[PDB]
Amino acid sequence: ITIGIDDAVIPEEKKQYLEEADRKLLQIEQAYEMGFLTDRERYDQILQLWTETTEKVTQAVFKNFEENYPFNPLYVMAQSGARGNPQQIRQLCGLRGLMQKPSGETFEVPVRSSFREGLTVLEYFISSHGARKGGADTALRTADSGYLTRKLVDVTHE
Amino acid sequence: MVQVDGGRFATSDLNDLYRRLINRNNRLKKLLAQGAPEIIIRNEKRMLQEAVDALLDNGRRGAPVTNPGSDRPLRSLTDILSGKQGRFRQNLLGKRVDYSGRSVIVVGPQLKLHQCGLPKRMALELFKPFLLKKMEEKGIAPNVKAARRMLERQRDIKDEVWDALEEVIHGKVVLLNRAPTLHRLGIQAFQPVLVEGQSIQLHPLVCEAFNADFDGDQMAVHVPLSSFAQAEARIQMLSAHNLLSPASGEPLAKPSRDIILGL
Amino acid sequence: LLMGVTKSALSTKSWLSAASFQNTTHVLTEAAIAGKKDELIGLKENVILGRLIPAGTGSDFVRFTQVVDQKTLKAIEEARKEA
Amino acid sequence: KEVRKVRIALASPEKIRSWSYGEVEKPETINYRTLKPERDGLFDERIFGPIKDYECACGKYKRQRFEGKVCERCGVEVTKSIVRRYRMGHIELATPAAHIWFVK
Amino acid sequence: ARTIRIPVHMVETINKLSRTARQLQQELGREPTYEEIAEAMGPGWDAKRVEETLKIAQEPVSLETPIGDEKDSFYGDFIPDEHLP
Amino acid sequence: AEPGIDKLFGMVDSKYRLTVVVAKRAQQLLRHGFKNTVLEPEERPKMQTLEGLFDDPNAVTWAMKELLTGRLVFGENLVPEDRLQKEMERLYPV
Amino acid sequence: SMARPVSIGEAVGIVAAQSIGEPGTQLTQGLPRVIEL
Amino acid sequence: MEIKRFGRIREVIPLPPLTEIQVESYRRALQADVPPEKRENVGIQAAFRETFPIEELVLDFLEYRLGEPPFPQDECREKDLTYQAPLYARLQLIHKDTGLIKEDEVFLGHIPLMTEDGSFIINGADRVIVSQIHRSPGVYFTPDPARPGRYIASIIPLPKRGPWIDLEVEPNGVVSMKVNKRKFPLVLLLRVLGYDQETLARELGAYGELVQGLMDESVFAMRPEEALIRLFTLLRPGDPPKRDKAVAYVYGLIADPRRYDLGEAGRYKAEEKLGIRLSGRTLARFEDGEFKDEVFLPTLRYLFALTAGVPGHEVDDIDHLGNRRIRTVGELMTDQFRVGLARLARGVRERMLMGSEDSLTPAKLVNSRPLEAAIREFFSRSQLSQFKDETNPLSSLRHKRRISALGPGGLTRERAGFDVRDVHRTHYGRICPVETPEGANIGLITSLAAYARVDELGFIRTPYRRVVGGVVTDEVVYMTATEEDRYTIAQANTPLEGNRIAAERVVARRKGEPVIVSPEEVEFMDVSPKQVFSVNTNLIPFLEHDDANRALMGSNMQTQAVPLIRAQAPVVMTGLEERVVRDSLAALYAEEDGEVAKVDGNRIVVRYEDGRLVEYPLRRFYRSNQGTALDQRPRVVVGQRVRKGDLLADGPASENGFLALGQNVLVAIMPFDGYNFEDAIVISEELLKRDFYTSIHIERYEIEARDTKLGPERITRDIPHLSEAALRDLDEEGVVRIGAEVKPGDILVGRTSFKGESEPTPEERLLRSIFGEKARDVKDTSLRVPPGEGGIVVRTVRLRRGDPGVELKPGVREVVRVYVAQKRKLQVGDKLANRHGNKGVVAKILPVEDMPHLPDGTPVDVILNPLGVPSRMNLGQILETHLGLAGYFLGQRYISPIFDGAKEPEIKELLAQAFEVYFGKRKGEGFGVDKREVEVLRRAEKLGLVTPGKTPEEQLKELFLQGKVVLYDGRTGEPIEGPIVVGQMFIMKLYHMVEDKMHARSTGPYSLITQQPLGGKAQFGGQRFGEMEVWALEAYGAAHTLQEMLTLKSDDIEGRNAAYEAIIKGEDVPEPSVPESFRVLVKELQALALDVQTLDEKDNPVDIFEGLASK
Amino acid sequence: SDPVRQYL
DNA sequence: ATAATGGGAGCCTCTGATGCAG
DNA sequence: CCGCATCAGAGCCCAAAAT
Ligand SMILES: Nc1nc2c(ncn2[C@@H]2O[C@H](COP(=O)(O)OP(=O)(O)OP(=O)(O)O)[C@@H](O)[C@H]2O)c(=O)[nH]1
Ligand SMILES: [Mg+2]
Ligand SMILES: [Mg+2]
Ligand SMILES: [Zn+2]
Repeated sequence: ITIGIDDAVIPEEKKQYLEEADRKLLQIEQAYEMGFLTDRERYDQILQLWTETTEKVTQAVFKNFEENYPFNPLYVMAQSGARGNPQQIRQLCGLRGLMQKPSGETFEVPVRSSFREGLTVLEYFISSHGARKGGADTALRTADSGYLTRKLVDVTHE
Repeated sequence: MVQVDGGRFATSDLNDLYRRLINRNNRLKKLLAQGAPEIIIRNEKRMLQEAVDALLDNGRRGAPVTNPGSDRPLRSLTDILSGKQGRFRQNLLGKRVDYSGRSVIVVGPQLKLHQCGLPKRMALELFKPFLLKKMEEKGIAPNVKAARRMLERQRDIKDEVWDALEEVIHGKVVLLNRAPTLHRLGIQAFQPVLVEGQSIQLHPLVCEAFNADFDGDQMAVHVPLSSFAQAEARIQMLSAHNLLSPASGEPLAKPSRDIILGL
Repeated sequence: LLMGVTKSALSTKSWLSAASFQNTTHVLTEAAIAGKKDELIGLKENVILGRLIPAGTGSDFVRFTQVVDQKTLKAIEEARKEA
Repeated sequence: KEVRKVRIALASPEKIRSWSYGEVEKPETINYRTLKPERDGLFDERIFGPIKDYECACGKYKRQRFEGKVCERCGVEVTKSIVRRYRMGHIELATPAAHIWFVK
Repeated sequence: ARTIRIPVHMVETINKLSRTARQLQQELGREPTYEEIAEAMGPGWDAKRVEETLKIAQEPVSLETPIGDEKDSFYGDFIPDEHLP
Repeated sequence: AEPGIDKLFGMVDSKYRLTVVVAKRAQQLLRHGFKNTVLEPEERPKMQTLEGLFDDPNAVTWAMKELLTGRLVFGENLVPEDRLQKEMERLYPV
Repeated sequence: SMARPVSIGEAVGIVAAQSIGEPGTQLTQGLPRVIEL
Repeated sequence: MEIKRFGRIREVIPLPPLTEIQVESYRRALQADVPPEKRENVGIQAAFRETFPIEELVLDFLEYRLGEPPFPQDECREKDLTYQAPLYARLQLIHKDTGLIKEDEVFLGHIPLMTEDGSFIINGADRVIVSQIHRSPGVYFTPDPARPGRYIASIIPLPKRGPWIDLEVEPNGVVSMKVNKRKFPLVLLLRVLGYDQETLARELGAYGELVQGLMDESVFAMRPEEALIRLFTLLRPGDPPKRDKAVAYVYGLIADPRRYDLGEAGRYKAEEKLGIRLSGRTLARFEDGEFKDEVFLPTLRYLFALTAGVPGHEVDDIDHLGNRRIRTVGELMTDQFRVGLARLARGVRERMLMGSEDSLTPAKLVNSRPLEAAIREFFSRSQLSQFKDETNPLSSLRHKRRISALGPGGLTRERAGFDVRDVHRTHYGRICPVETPEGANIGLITSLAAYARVDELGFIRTPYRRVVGGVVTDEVVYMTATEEDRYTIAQANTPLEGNRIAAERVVARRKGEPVIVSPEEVEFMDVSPKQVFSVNTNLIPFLEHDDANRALMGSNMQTQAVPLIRAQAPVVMTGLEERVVRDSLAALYAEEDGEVAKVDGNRIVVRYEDGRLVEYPLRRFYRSNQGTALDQRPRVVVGQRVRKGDLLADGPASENGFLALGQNVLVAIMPFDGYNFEDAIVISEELLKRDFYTSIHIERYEIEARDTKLGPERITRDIPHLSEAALRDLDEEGVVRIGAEVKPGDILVGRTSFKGESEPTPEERLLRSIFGEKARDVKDTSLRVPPGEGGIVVRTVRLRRGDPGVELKPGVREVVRVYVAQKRKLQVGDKLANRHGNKGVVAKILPVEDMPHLPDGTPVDVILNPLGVPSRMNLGQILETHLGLAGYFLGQRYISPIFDGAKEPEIKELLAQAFEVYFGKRKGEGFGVDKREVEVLRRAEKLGLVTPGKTPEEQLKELFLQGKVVLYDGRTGEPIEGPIVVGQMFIMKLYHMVEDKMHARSTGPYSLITQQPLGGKAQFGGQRFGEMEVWALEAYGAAHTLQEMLTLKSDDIEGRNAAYEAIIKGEDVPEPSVPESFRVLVKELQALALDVQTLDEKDNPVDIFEGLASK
Repeated sequence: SDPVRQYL
């Protein structure tokens, strides 16, 4: 068991799923500038489309592994529960997916790259907001939880 | 009021708070005997209250009393009793302890579930009183005082002392702790296996309950002293007797990582 | 009456428990007025005094248990079965 | 006997004095030259006990054959120095003062 | 003003040294030595005496003095008890 | 795992009572120099030194092993506490 | 932890409190809902 | 070896001088090299000009000067002195009454000087001043959270230079003003400025209900003077509203250009936002006897126009990096300088009201003590003045470029939440999004971006290239964040043919929002990918392939790399490792062209074209703050011809001028028998044999001998009751000889102290009489080696009193310092990491015969478990390994820039060329394919790795291009059942080493009041068994173990003493007694006048003081 | 509420 | 120990419980 | 009688702790 860069296998299905997503995205743009859908409605539709495309590419990653390469290292570690989960594996061989703005609302443009293909400085930066937000969430939680636990011990200790 | 190393004096804030109080009381006694007007006696009296107030709870009412040229409020009795740094949560519900040590942890695949790697240099200190007695029973030193004198210099330690220590720790356990201790398995009991080297060796199966990595984690060691403590540790606190989560009832010591991968 | 864990903790009969939790002065002033007695029922009280806590090997159920070997039980027993 | 209960209660001014071994009459702490405690000050040995075990301040009575004697010359009890952790003093206020806990 | 009480005249002498050094430092463009102060103070004063005077004038420091960022460390905590065996 | 730990938990109504019985038994043995033991010379726990085999010094090991034999009697209010002490120091001096 | 009847003397409240607190770290409502309750 | 660089991006400008944020800031403040008449009014000059003239008599400021430093830098570090210059000031005394003029130059003390690399020497220790981010002064408008249709206008000045103002509009309709947390109707203040009802109606009125809602008749019923008295009574109840007193308060609070300072940036931001021009930095003026408004009405005007929805009015985003500015060293120090100057002025006004209004000069009128203390206070106790990080050269360079939102004038660690910690869209190109602390400080402490520079106003600017039409110029524009938002900025990697944009659609940003745009719309373009990241982040090759959370650890850990004696630069670099050594100043370069005259271990002499024979001494084995050895080694030979700027000596952790934080090792990625578990690392004993990962460390020991009231401490070779074996390595005077090995317990410096009145107890007296040896006058206080420490004695410094140049603190006769060095081989428990955030502790060192090895006999160096990769998502290490394989056999190193790098096909080309050397050698040497290579090849085609039906050579090459090789287990000789990834990786030995961290205590020092063990290794502390540990013992029901922790192992004094005696006697430990910290608690409640009583079952008192506290 | 102000 | 001297300087966020207020 | 507001209380553990 090892990991080389070629062990992150871009599924052939990916290019197909990406072409499908762009024609869908174009159809939603025609309905905006023509006044068929609002700004709210257009953004809601874009995020939903990309959610489904992500799921699509994941199943493709795991199908390609199971059928044509069942002993692939990433696959083996993830499936056995030794390490890895679908979303991390999807980011290695798939697309990175939707990233979040500093606020909480999601960027419409996703990261099409995978860590095997490599990101663009702009994609890298877009992703950083969520990274930082996660770290701050976690930091303030360990403190809130710590306090909670102490309350609990004090109320039940007798 | 203590003389530190350098001959300098270090003193508790309470002394300055009392001194303020004593002065105002004394001046008040003098002003009364000398028959000052009520406005003056009134100012002295109100200053006296404020001085009492800072001594008991400083900052509670009004401006905090401070030492000159410092913003630090002086530490009053209320501050001593209460808070994270207060008497209760610092010295009363928890304490620093003797017979304890700490080092970096390292994985020990070869260990049985009930064992740990313990650096020999750590073990000699933790069991130091025991080692002295054993050094007298056999013969490495004439008496307890000479034996202690020999361990002080590291080059004065002969090789028979290491075998002597092995006899001491037979069948005994030590406690391993890794902070944070979130549930009762942050502490478990292990039979120590003496090792050369500066690292603590931890059994692979317990890393989850401890949330331990080898990215540089350190753990603390404790020595239960009495027969009662040792009995509690070996029966109740031993790693091998705690295999299931008290929370879910599910297995806690279970395959992970390489073990799953291999099977 | 339903109260959250913090308030509930502060309301326990034991004033050593409450004052070591939080609101230390408030707990202590109300306790001192009342002339309150802590019966040392729970864990925190005994921890503070350094006592043997009322759980595990310290529970009164197991605390007083005796051990004696048969080579001694019968020996002691024969001498006393007489006047 | 064994401790089964802990009571906490208000202290009368009489009782505060029932604890006290002396009135601290002076803001002085320790003498700048001798470094010994100032008489009637915050560290006075005549109030709170001897600095050295079973040894008085001026050194007329220096060992444990006398325990409980109070030296006539310097006024210090001959006992264990540990008592400086236990024995209380008091200050006699000219006008009464409220205890802030019971106000604020 | 001092935790360790000082005779009123002695405080005055010390203050003289303060002024003196402050003058000496203002003309010399640098801190004076014990000897430069001992000369400036006149007869009876050598460098040894200037030092002893300063030793006496040192005020104690709080055991509760903070060390570091986090307000969770006291100076007194690093001081062993040398009295009890 | 301690040898035969499952059977030991079997003998008691509360796991903590096992610890009490074991701990008290180990103290009895240490004070009296092991000569009150119910074990037989070949059942005695042994420890391998560089010299060779010696008696296991650890009384907690001894106490659990003795318990497994069945030769020990455990319970509450079996005998006045002081009287036991005199009878044991009479049978097995210090 | 022993998959068998609890022993008299087990300090059960503390175990209850540790069991509830330990997962707190990894809760993403989230932990605020737990505290609200 | 050859160095092959990839990447097509042509960077038009080099990285700016990296410490310039420090060096340039302080130079701007001091202006020491500027002639006084030519000084601009800024920094120190501006501080003086602000405090003077001092009115009564008038004392006026002429000019200042800075002298030369009394002692050089090396000398200051040696003697524990501050590196500083004497400051003098020319002052002229004037008499407003008389005409008298006396002028003199008064000495204000010393000011610390910054070294060449941007740091300070404060009392012998090197220090750094960290820049502070904060809110820029100005006028901001934010939406009011309570009322969804109303807004609050906040006027914020520079910190501590005035109050915060709030202009909320209350529900009643009148516009309210908030000052020092107190509110009143704003109309009243407007009347004081001399405004009339007409002006407010005519100026605004356009807003029907709002301008009329501000109007209150009662206020108008009074001239501007009467309204001023009315307001003052609102702000200061009980203070008599004297007309000169009211003016004084309002002037000092609002109009005084001494007590109220908007920034220079505040002025620009206010002028730019409200579209007005400010005559000064104050909100109003006192002119022709009354008050004249400047700011207030425009701020009110903007607020009302915004509430309506008038074009051109927006709310301000307060985290935008245009409204957030940096306070650098000069500014931080100058603020503290301004405080010290104002205190000195207090002394002046007070001295001008006492001792005779005539016989006074400026030298007697000025006491400089307040000024020296303020500056000394900042440089020694500020929480922006930090102990220098000089673990390796990158440590300090990074430290100087750090930005803190904490400190004196900023958030508390508790007082901070998400909006501030976020990565703002404007951080692009300015503040690194990666390099931040993990944990509580996340987002507060950051690092300056590589191409960023701080302008004069304190805003961070970042470079972009102009694009006109479709042609990209070479003109670079540094932009602030607000100015950047105006244009459409294309990405730096967008395709170019020549200077022309070669793509029909380009990737660009408009206000940070990514957008696809045609080349006709492109106004600017990014200079480089490097401009987005910090210096540490820019050192991570294949960064585009790493998940950010792990990339962070890569950055931060390079800071922690320990300098190795064999240190090498990585085989895969990014091209910045050259610049870092040069800007760090660790490395030595040639001033002009010349010829090398002499080369030594201690020095290098160069003969230049000028003819001058410049001699460069080399720093050899100097101990840094963190104890790593800073040492420079000669890189040139006698007679070598050098050009200008060529390398002379390598600094620490540098190899031929490239940053060397670690070593390049041959790594195999595979589990190994559980020694790899959970990030632990297995290493070959070959690493120690060849001294890879060995580093030098020096610890300094110090001891004072001082005068006591009992007699002098003496440092002597004569120490009571010690054998000559115990003193052999000590010199005549009692100091250990230079070049001796010292181990724990050994004497470093012998010292005696006079025995206290503890003058031996009668017990010791009788014993002493038996042996016929008088109890000695002195006791043995000798300085000894702490447990676990030791090494070779490399130096001794001895400083007595009465020796030239030295005076110690009062009472101290002499100080002896001993410097002890140690060579540290890598060992089990030391910590390693690479640049991608893979980090781990050494769990196993195998002898070379157990190591997995290549078919040709070469063993691997490090074995890393693959389980660390998939969840962590840091793949740069994988690509790094592959390119590292090619370079191992081709004998080359690479430069792969970030985001413009070596890509997969190109790595493959190189890997094929390598295979030829790994295999073609073999076929010529007369060996064919191995039996085991076939067995592995079988397993590999079952995996789909190789195509079935090819020769063994074709299949091995197919694997080699996937970066996998056949690997034999050294234990069995049998192959690993699969092909394994093998290559060269750059791995560093971090600063966390077991030798430093292992600690244990039986008994030891106790605390004074609590009688509990002390803390920390240096104090021989006990471990803290805290609140949560007690819970664990409680849940287990281990009552006696817990009680031991609570009594015998801590503060139960009778118990802890008795227990030790029992163990040394072989008896069992006694039942514990009352813990002493409980008795402390009881007495403390008595001191609060509370009666705490321990009672028995009969409710009778129990005495836990055993009669000692009752009379 | 301010002891100086009261006294003044 | 004796010209006369007359009123001060200074600066986060949550939840919970108690006192003035349309 | 009901809301508002003002005040006072809390806000993870251990190790380092370069004064
Ligand atoms: N309370 C507290 N605990 C910390 C802190 N920093 C680190 N820890 C400990 O560090 C551990 C981090 O473990 P991780 O490596 O992230 O464990 P993981 O979830 O398996 O993550 P991966 O190894 O990537 O899978 C936690 O389990 C904590 O116990 C801190 O600042 N505060
Ligand atoms: Mg870890
Ligand atoms: Mg982990
Ligand atoms: Zn006497």
